[PDB]
Amino acid sequence: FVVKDIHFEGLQRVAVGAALLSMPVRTGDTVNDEDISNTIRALFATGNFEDVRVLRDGDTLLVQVKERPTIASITFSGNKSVKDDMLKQNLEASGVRVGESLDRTTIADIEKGLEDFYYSVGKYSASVKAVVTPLPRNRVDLKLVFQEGVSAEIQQINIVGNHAFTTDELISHFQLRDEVPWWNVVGDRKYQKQKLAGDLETLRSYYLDRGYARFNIDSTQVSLTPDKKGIYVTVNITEGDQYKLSGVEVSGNLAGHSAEIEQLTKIEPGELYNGTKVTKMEDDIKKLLGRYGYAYPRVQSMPEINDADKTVKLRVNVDAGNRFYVRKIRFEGNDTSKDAVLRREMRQMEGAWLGSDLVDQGKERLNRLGFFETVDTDTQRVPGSPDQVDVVYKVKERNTGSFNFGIGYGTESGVSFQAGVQQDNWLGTGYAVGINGTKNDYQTYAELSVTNPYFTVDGVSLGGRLFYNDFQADDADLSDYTNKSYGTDVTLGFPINEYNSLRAGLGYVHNSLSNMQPQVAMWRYLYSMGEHPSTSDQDNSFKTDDFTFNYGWTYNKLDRGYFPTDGSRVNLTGKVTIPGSDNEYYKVTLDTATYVPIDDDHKWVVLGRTRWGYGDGLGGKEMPFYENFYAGGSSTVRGFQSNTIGPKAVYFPHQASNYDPDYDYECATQDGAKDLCKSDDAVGGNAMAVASLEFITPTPFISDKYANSVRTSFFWDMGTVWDTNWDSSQYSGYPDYSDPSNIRMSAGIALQWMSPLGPLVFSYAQPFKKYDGDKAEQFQFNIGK
Amino acid sequence: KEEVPDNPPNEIYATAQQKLQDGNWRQAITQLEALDNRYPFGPYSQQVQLDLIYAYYKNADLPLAQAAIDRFIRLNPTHPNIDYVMYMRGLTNMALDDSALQGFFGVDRSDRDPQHARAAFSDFSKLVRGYPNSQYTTDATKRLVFLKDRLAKYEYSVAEYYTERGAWVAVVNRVEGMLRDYPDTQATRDALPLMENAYRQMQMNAQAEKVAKIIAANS
Amino acid sequence: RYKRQVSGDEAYLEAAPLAELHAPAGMILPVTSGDYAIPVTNGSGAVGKALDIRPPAQ
Amino acid sequence: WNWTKRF
Amino acid sequence: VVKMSPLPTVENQFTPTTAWSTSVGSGIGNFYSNLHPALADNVVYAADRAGLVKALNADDGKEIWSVSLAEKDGWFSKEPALLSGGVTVSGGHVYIGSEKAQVYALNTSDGTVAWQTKVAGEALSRPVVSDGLVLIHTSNGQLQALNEADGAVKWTVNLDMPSLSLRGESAPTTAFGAAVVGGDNGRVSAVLMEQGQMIWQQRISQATGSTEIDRLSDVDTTPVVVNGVVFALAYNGNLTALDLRSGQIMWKRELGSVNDFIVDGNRIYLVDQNDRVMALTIDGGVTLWTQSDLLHRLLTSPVLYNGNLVVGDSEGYLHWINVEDGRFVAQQKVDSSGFQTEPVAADGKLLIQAKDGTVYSITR
Amino acid sequence: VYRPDINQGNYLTANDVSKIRVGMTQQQVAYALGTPLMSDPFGTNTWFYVFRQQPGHEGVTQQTLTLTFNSSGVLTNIDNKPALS
Repeated sequence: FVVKDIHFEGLQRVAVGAALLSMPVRTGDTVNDEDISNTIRALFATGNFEDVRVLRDGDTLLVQVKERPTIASITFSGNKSVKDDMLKQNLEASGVRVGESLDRTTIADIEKGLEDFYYSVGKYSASVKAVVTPLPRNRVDLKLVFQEGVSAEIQQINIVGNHAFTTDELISHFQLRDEVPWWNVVGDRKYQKQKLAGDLETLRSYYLDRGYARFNIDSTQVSLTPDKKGIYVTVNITEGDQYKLSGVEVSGNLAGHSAEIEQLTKIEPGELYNGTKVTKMEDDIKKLLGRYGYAYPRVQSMPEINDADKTVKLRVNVDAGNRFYVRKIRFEGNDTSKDAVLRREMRQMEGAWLGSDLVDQGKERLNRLGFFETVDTDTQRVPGSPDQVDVVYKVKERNTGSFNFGIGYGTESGVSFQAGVQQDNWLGTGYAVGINGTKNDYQTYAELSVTNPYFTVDGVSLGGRLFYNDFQADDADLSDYTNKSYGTDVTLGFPINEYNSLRAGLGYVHNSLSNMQPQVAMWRYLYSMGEHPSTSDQDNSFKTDDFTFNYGWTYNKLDRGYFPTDGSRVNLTGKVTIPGSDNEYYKVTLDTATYVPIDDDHKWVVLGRTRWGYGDGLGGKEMPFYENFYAGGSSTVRGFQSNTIGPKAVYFPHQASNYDPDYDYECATQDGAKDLCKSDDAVGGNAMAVASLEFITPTPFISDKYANSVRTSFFWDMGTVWDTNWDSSQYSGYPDYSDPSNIRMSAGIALQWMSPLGPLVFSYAQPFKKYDGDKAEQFQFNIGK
Repeated sequence: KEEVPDNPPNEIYATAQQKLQDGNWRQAITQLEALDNRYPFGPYSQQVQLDLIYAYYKNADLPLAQAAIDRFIRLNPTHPNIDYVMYMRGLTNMALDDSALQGFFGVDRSDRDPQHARAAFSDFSKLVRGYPNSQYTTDATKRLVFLKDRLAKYEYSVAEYYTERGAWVAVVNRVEGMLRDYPDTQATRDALPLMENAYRQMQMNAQAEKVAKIIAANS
Repeated sequence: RYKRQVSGDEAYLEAAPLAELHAPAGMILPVTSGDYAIPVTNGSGAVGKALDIRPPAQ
Repeated sequence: WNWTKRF
Repeated sequence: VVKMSPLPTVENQFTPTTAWSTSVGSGIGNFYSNLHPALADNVVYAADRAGLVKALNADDGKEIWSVSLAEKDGWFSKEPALLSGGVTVSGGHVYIGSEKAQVYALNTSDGTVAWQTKVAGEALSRPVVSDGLVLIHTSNGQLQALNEADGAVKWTVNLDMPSLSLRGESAPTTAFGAAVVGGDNGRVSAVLMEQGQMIWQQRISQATGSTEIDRLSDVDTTPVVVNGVVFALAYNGNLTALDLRSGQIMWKRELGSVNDFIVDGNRIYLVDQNDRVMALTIDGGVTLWTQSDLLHRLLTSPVLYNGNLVVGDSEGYLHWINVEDGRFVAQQKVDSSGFQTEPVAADGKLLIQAKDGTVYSITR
Repeated sequence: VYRPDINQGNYLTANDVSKIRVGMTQQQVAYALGTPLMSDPFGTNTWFYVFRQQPGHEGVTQQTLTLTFNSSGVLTNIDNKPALS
């Protein structure tokens, strides 16, 4: 029968006109049962209603439609391992959001995705229920309840068909672990998917670096226990033979630079086929081609394998593309940090030909900045242009301010407290401002520093620092004297290369010494300065203000920051007090470390530590007694008490201000002293020379798993500190401290590893060449921050 | 917390209006959200949506606002007062551009991300073009001028940086672009000397003479 | 937070009025392309904090 | 031990 | 998380007692393995994960001999042999699998290695001897048949291997010159002894819906053939009866598990995934009695002893239940470390092994 | 490294520069060398294929190539210098 009206009963969301035009029927047109069915199907297919029921009321079709309910709210309970924000985002990705129509069917796929996500999080046996609670006016409350069960963990990473390499030596480099000791940070046992592919790639690279050019992973099987709490990963591989490099030939479109390319691709006769070195040569060729102005050079290295002589020949196809020119660089997402803070880390210059490696270099610099959580790149094309591009960077701003509070232990520091608050991006202008504080056993330190890392476009840094430093020499195993000081320093830093840096600056420091202990060297310094205190008095007071010019040079090339294996590191610091200050002197120190590898895998290493230092007064003055060098302890030479090595203090016949019976109080007349008497209280000379030869070897008694997480070594240390300005033949009854020939030696064994509590460093030492008066310490243990 | 009593929708509207005129925007937002999620497409859902947009702006929940105007303009594309809706969108974008990690103290934030400024400029331009006789056209034009000046200042800042480093071709291209796209703004007047210097430093003098003449004419 | 609360009250109506660059004889500055060209129109309301943004009565 | 909290 | 049900408060009529208890090299520890003791000729052969194999007296558990199959280069280097293939002492010799793709073959008398062989991959399935050959079902989706004399790879058959499986491989069973086996893929396959000739392959997996990880991946435990009819099980699948000649489905029951089941007379006793022991009718799998008191206790495959069903559990309690009605008959504690692997009953002697490797002989 | 290697302008290989000649249309010149990075905007068909280059601290070296296009869209006079002067 003919139709002349549609009721649209219960249509609050979809507009009446929109619903009417959605169906393929117009008013006044003949309608049959087939037409009614087609209209119902079309309306259902619109994806806006859950049920369509049409009733023929008189001559008008009463189209009763069950509308799609809107998401009143979504309630989650029991997600103790996953925050509901990520669940909300996942629901958004599927279109289910508060205030959106709930189709009652896509929610099934959403809960399937949630169950898959829970599987991905390690909760394998968990259960998910997407219950729907009806609410008036066709509303739905979506209660995504679930039970997380218990997480699964890996139980074995087994490799079959491997020879010449134990499974332990191969599963170590995996980011996926199977045995994680409590006393050593090595990672979690949670199982992932992308990590498995990464580990298989790592295995491939490890086998290909050793010459096994025919290595091929047959397959990989992951299994679950019936209890569903244990993963079992097996990797069936097939290792070939150790091949050798027959030769490498470059072919293709070299852009007329065959000579340099051939020079770069040179190999010694009969070298081992190393995939890493092959890729390094490929990237060197890419760099050479790019430097001449090719944006997208192509290098395809195919190895041809001849088993007759067990040889591999590298056919490298080179194809330099076209030339592209970067029209302009854009930065997106930097709502806080200004454009300069991001555009000065770019090694690619706008308005110049394109280099992809340069873009990735700038990307890594932006990553190392620390301000940005994620930083992606896009070499977008300029519309209506053949060879012009724009290099867009999309950054997601991260937080910068942070306050930290650490605590550590040590034999040279007792218990050490550290606290501070830092802001590495002041209002997004590059300036970094921080407040730091430390409390040692014998000193306290408060610092406020503000640095501009880019004072010149080149990269010269300019920093300022205000410090208040209190020193209690009594607690530092030294002669009794308190020193409260405060000062401010302004410095400039010049970088020469990636492995060198100069620092030059000025500083002003005001010191105040009190409670000083009458002794020969300190009184000599005071006499030289111009003050003559009374030896009898125990409570003295002195204060000075000095302006100093500081210079320094640091060269750092260590291959690995933690547990180095190869490279040098030389630091040379120095200072001279400028005219117009109470003190007149200069000082210089030079500490060197050098790790030389002896094996091929960088497992057996030799560490050549050294430390020289010398300082002296310029005119008739003397170098301050609160700035002399020190030795012994754990830092300089193991096997001695902290600060013990060096000249000892000679005390005058003084009466202590506070005295208690049976207490030495530094050879006090109260105890009965009436003449100069030598003691074991170190004072510290003004010339220091220390050296140490250490052999680093793999730790013997430990599973080959995580065997590189503990560093074990045997050390032999030599040290000597002396006072050059000690008066010659001043007294025949005491040792000639000015003599430098006296050299102390020790030998021992040291261990280090990264415990959850921090970096732990144990050492047992024996000072077989200790001289008279030196305090002997044997077991030096440090529990890092 | 953030729970509204179950009352008739007219009562919800009344309390919402009272709290809006009072000043407490958060409570008004909660009441409007409860009203909207309690009566999906109610008798006056359009008024509730407009009140939601206004309250989201006032509370400074700019992203939630932006979402609200997006959903509204999707739903009803011919509502008589849609011009107010586009004005609200422009204000939302301008506000988003005006952000501050610590606060607004004259840092001028002229070299941060300007995408919000471009979006606001586009929205205001479309508004002024569509409805020349609206009540919000004067403010739209003034905000357009402000946004144009801000974008010109950003371009001048980039030109200044590349003058500092020494990418003369980059400086020339950037200044030429900001001359093509923002001729009226004052940043072009201060940027032209950079282009003249860039031409001078690359041993090119004819273009340097032309830019010097340009600078001499306007001053 | 209040990262955008200051924007509740903006003002900032004191931007310097735009002025076109005069073209000296012998050369022409490049075409504008009209991408950011600001149309000339006059509205019926106020600008300096007086105009209200309250929703329109329905 | 050392604890940092990026506020 | 589904809770572990409490132990049963049942008065025992007869008190189980251990005739003797011997120690082995720490057992299989926590790893999920099929290693179990084997009794033959009044001699108990036991093994361990480390690579230690012992032959002891059955009557009183005195050591007859012991050999450490683990390789060792000097007094400082020694890697475990990872024995995870059970013991199948039969017709002389002693066959043990490994997770390094090794099938050790020792001599019953003294234990000297008879021969060694390399297999396709990990060999977890219990080796089965028949017709002068040894069948090993590996975890690499392969089924190998090796010679019993010189230990040469007679032939191999390839079976599909899903991405995610259950840590276990079914042990093939042979009859009338045909070996039936169930791979990790939900398909029971029959092959010929002479060579890897496939006769028929029938799928018995159930509930193949859902597209996720940890799906309803069925795995076969141990098909058993009697009077020309095969009976098969599958994790989350259907206990199915198949025709040996053509592999045609006869009758199915919607219950699944990974632990073995016993067929006695006209009664099939089994245990489900949820740790419920029950008995079904051979004719059509008609449920007769059910016992669900030991829910989720990780019980082992049941054993028949004097008309009673004996089952161990993770907590270390051995339960004896009456087969006729399914009521508990006795409960005993034998070891704190717990019981994981299946027990053995032969010559009126019941032997079990615990996660610590201790071998227990239970009188009754 | 103090300053990086700063490059500006088009890349004239010192060979394709000789490839050009008087009488080629704009499309042909763009094909031979490439679209110029900068150009004269003050109403005159002129292209500048500046090849400024600085290998860090070595010293800036530039090769200016003025390619003036006549009013008919064709080259009128090639000029170029390889030194800053």
